[PDB]
Amino acid sequence: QLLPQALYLSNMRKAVKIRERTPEDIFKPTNGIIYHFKTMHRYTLEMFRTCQFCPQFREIIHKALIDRSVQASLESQKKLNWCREVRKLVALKTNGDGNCLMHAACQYMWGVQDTDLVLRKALCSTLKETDTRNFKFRWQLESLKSQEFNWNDEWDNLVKMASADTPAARSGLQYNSLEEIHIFVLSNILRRPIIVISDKMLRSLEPLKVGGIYLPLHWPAQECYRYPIVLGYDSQHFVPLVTLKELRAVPLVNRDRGRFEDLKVHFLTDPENEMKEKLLKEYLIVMEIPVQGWDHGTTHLINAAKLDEANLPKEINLVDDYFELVQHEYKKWQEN
Repeated sequence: QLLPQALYLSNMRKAVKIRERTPEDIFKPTNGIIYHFKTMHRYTLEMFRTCQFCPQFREIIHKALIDRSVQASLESQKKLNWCREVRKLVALKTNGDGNCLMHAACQYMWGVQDTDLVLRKALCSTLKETDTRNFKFRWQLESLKSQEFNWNDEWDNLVKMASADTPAARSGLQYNSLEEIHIFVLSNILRRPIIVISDKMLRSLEPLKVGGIYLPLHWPAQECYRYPIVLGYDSQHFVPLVTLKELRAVPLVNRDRGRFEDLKVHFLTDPENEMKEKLLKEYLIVMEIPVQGWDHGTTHLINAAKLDEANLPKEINLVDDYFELVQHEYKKWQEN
């Protein structure tokens, strides 16, 4: 098996080009507003035609690049790829070092991970230097709409969890674990919605609300990028759920307990709950679709958010270089 375990490996010279172009494409004003990207936040990756090759060989391409443990688990619980009316989303392999939130979000749109930690360091130097009043208010809203048990002190704790350097090594892990309020900020910095596709099946073992839409609510509307970053969270792990290149969209509903349930939208005040439908479309490109309903025979109508088109130029797109790699390796596959 001569196929690399990841995408960015295929051309590490291009991967490094990307890494180098990443903090360059980050805009930095200094007047109390959060940091963000210039152009690269608009990028988006899309996995390639894997069904074009022979099945003896598709396995080789799959097992290397796709997180079969998480793709299975999400699929197996009617949360991944459940809608026959829409294209398939595949989970890519991220380094699960407690910075895999970022490894995924960068993977979703560059092909590289957060290996130089520009994003992690972005998040870390955001919380600190910029005004974070809006962000705290939201966080201490979800927080006492849950738990019930000192919230003033727990904030400075969340930012040092977002430390650039190694914390107390959890399981010998590299970096400290991230959570819901972190995903909100990263949406804002990227000025781009994030949709997490979370595990719902935890029944036997001796209770999180991570999944859902994360919107750039610190930032105003359609001026932002209104095409989602889609991520999968299964165990303790983030994978980019990258679409490919039906029409492309992600469902805004959940097939659970025999009902179409809306996806949670995070950190929302009472006024924004009434805008919630109108808060999307402004921030996504919502479009109704006759999905097959609860069998018997009733096309049930629900909404979904169309995804973005693969727009990385071959100057900074890695998948295209992988694709060449698998082609030549298949060309030998047909020699013998």
